[PDB]
Amino acid sequence: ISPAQQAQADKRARDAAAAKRKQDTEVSNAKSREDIQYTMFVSGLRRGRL
Amino acid sequence: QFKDLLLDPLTGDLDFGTPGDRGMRLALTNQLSLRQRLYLRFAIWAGDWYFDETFGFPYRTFVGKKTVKAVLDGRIKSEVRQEPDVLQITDFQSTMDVVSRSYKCFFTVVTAEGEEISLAFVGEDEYQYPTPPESNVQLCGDEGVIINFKNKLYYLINFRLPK
Repeated sequence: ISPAQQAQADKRARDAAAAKRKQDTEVSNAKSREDIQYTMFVSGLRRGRL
Repeated sequence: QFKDLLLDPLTGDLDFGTPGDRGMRLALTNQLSLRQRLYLRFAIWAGDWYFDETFGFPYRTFVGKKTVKAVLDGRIKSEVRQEPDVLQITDFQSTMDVVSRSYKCFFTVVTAEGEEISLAFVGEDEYQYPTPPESNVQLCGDEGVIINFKNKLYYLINFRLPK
């Protein structure tokens, strides 16, 4: 081994850890606000569901 | 048979009655009770009554929006059947005018009539307790026993002679 790899393993750990902070954070705030209400329109639309 | 204060069908205020018998009245006949139970249920807009957010009708969904007549009729016809004593709905003439943008429907509802279970809480009693005798009648007899016999004799004397 050499210090050049220690400066490389850190990059592998840092970037990978950054992924959770993105995905894991978004779900946290999405659950911290109950005002938003999602809806889905499966068929229905043109028969007066407009 | 749901009892409640009577609401005047003509004005909407409490039915205090005619000027000769002014007072307060309770809805007794099932017809009158159901009438006002439907009237209040349809007159209160959904969510506008405090202490109960789920009561009322959601007029805001339809009024002011381009809506399909068929969808509205279903909701109108569904709210009626929430009462447990509704037998059926006979006819339904839903019509819509596009010029004035008004909508007006007609229909009738059929409901039976029940019994009163108990009169203890309402007014009168159904029994016929006896009346105490008067004077020395009890210990010595009654004169009516003579009067009825005399009348029977007189009517029998009347019968035999042809008339």
